[PDB]
Amino acid sequence: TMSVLGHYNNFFFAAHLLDIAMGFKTLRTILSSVTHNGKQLVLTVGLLAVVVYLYTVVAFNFFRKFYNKSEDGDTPDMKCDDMLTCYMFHMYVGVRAGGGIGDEIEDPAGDEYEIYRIIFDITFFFFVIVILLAIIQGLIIDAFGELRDQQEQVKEDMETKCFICGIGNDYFDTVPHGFETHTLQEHNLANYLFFLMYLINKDETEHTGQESYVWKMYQERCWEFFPAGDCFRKQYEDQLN
Amino acid sequence: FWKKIIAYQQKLLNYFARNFYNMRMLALFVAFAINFILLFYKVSTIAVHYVLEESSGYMEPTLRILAILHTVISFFCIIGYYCLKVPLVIFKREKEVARKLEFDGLYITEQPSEDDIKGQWDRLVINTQSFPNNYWDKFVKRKVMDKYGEFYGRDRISELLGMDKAALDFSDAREKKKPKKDSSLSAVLNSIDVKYQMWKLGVVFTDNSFLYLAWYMTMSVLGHYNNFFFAAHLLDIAMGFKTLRTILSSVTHNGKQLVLTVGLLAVVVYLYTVVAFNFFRKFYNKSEDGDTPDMKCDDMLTCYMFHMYVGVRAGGGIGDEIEDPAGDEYEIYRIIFDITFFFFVIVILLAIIQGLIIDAFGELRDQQEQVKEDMETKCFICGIGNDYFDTVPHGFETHTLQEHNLANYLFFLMYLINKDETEHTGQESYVWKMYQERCWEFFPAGDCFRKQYEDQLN
Amino acid sequence: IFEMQLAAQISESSILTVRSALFALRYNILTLMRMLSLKSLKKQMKKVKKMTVKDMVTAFFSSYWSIFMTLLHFVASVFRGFFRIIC
Ligand SMILES: Nc1ncnc2c1ncn2[C@@H]1O[C@H](COP(=O)(O)OP(=O)(O)OP(=O)(O)O)[C@@H](O)[C@H]1O
Ligand SMILES: Nc1ncnc2c1ncn2[C@@H]1O[C@H](COP(=O)(O)OP(=O)(O)OP(=O)(O)O)[C@@H](O)[C@H]1O
Ligand SMILES: [Zn+2]
Ligand SMILES: [Zn+2]
Repeated sequence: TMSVLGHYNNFFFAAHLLDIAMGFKTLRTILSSVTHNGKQLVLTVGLLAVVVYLYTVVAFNFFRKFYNKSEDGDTPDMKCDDMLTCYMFHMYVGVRAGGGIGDEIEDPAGDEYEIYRIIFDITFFFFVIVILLAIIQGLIIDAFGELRDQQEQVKEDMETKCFICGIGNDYFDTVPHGFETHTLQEHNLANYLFFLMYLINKDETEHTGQESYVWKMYQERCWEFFPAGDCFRKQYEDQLN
Repeated sequence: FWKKIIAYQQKLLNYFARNFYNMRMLALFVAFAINFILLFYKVSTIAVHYVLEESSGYMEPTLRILAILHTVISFFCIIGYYCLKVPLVIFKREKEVARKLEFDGLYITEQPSEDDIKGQWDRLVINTQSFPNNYWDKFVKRKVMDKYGEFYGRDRISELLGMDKAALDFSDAREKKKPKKDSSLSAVLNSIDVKYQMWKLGVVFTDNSFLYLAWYMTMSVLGHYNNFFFAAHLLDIAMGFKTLRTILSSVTHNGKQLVLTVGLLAVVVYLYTVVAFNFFRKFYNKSEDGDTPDMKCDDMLTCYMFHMYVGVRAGGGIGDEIEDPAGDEYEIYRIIFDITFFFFVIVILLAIIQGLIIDAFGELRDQQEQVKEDMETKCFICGIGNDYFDTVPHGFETHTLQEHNLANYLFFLMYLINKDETEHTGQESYVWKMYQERCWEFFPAGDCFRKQYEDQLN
Repeated sequence: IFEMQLAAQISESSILTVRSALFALRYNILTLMRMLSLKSLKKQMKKVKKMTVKDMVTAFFSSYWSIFMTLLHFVASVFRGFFRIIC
């Protein structure tokens, strides 16, 4: 549909640049760094909105006169004479300001509320600019770390335990290359997939006894034929070794 | 008649206890609606007046109705939680004080440290005739008598626990009892334990959650005098939503370190202020017109406020806001001053704050992962590893869901507590005796049915 | 061991706040129960002797309102005492 609309307006073809996310695997790690904690990011933005609303309420009730944003005294431009305008001013200017709302509202020196407005500005800068943005950065960094840890856990589990029976690698490693031989020749998940394909494509009337047994339990969805904590080596340990 | 008014009061109590949480949610929703309405609240200018500016014109009555509803819901959210969570708090404290009497001699051999509010307040409930009102152990006084009377004196320990000496013996000799009717006047007044209710009210007042609910109700009441006090109820999202609490724990996990970092920043900025006041005073003129100078560092306090308030918030530090040093004799010194301020304050200390938050995230994640790994690799009761049970297929799952289930242990404790002592079997009596003695040797530790009958079972 | 021996050689031979809080608790709860532990309750209940679910619910709410007011008085007394011991 966007490609069709691109003929009516050539700039609708820019919407197809969003396809890089769904086309490149490498970009998806970077994007998972953001989408891994997306719910927490949204909740952090909501918490920031609530905190800025509280600051807006305080400013509208006590610090209205400092919100004149007009250089000419002939016509004042009061940005916090209304709740909605004052909240928009805060959310749109104070958040983007490096030092907070105090970077953009009038200087408090010489006023009776100087200490109160200094506390206002310092607390706004600390809680909004410093901490909540730090929460966002930490969410992204923690997503990176969590994804890396998950990949490492997958690698360690696959290298230390058999996927089918779950026996540790050391028992097989008692024999040299034992774990590799067991996981590539005896308990290969690819071999199990091939066996399932072979059973499915084979005629039921031509099944052997073992094939019929496995086929019956497969149709019943009973997975007791998969070895679990046992193997050929374990059961014939005396005779084989 | 009184037996019916009690039933109706109990029905109301049960209703509020059931609906405590739903109504906390309702209070949060009403607060959000009130604040959304307040977003359309302007000032009219003489004394300025606050007025709603809306084309529809009917959200003034809507706001009034919502404020009344919020106050009512807050009162009901006190009545609920009084019907629901106060009994649990009372039960916990009664259990704690009873076990400190029995197993520690708190008010017999130890005495409170005189600075513990809980320990000093709990002295009232000992003498009450209804001490273990919520706690199940109704024989704690008799057990304390048995344990401590032979050394600290029958009569004195009985005075401490508020028990009667000769009345029991006289009643045993001759019952001498007359009937009483609770419907008569002053019957309920005589039945109610004044001292026990005193102690209970003290505990409730000292409870933190009840104090928070009382503050919520007070703010809701003040919201009628000024509608902007309803904005204070938006802080309830932290205590209402579980999901926000992970984000907030990212901050509160290292809160002490954050406060100490702020203090260290204050000290460093004070040192910079001392240096500037002693050497770089002339660079702190913040007036565009040369007719009237505005010197910000001619005083220690003003110079320190200027630093803490402007240099910290400045992107490049104090040098962004003080006079250019080029052409001065102290140019190199002030360049070093500005660069070091930017590096130590703007770059490093703020980085310390960011790192504290990130490390809190990582530490919480690691703690959750540790909990998961421990629960999946070891049995909660016996502590034997999962591999031993996994020698049998699904062995760990079977052992942890059928043999050593902590839910099953909780159910067994409930069964023993609710079962009559005279009807206990031998095993039940054994476990009950060790439970009353608080000896936990009946919990398997490093052993199990499979381990002990390994030869016969397999 | 050396520092332990040296320490042995050289070694040779809140309450106001908690008390004020306890007093505030006792005083406020006594004031609360002085209006619920007297025999005038009969002359107040003579009017509510009729069933009147509305009046029963009103009294039920009023009891908890009285408890809440007692807590408010207790908190105020705690603040007063804490400021007094500051000064
Ligand atoms: N039942 C199992 N079947 C197969 N591999 C297993 C099994 N249990 C454990 N493993 C381990 O899982 C790993 C499989 O390697 P892996 O699949 O990464 O390699 P590959 O077949 O060359 O292809 P690719 O790297 O593209 O996936 C090996 O280290 C192997 O020992
Ligand atoms: N003594 C034990 N009792 C119960 N579970 C145990 C015990 N020892 C270890 N576990 C493990 O703890 C986990 C309990 O799972 P969990 O409590 O998360 O699930 P649930 O009962 O479905 O409910 P929920 O996920 O809501 O807590 C299982 O993995 C179980 O093997
Ligand atoms: Zn295997
Ligand atoms: Zn176990």
